[PDB]
Amino acid sequence: PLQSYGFQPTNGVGYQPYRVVVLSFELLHAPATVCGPKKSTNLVKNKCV
Amino acid sequence: IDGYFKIYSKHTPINLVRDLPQGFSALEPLVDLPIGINITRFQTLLALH
Ligand SMILES: *[C@@H]1O[C@H](CO)[C@@H](O)[C@H](O)[C@H]1NC(C)=O
Repeated sequence: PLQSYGFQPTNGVGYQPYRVVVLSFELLHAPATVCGPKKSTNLVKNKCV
Repeated sequence: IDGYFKIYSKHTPINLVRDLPQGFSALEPLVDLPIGINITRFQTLLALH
């Protein structure tokens, strides 16, 4: 079933290897576990925030 | 709860080996895991002596 790719340094761009990574996001009626950290700020006291 | 397995705990001295300490308990959470898997049955896992 399998055949190898001729990934050679002499190939034109269309036949050069490309590394593909896909980040798939699963949003279910289940607890979320992979969150962005967002950006932090410094604490300011004695002012309206 | 909502896919999270939670474990709360506390430690209290025993006056009777086969019975409970008296007075009010007030246990605190240590473990809270977003698994998404149900529990209908509980088995205590014992170590062999
Ligand atoms: C938990 O219960 C839900 C609601 O019926 C069901 O869809 C799911 O398959 C159950 N999960 C397990 C691990 O039994």
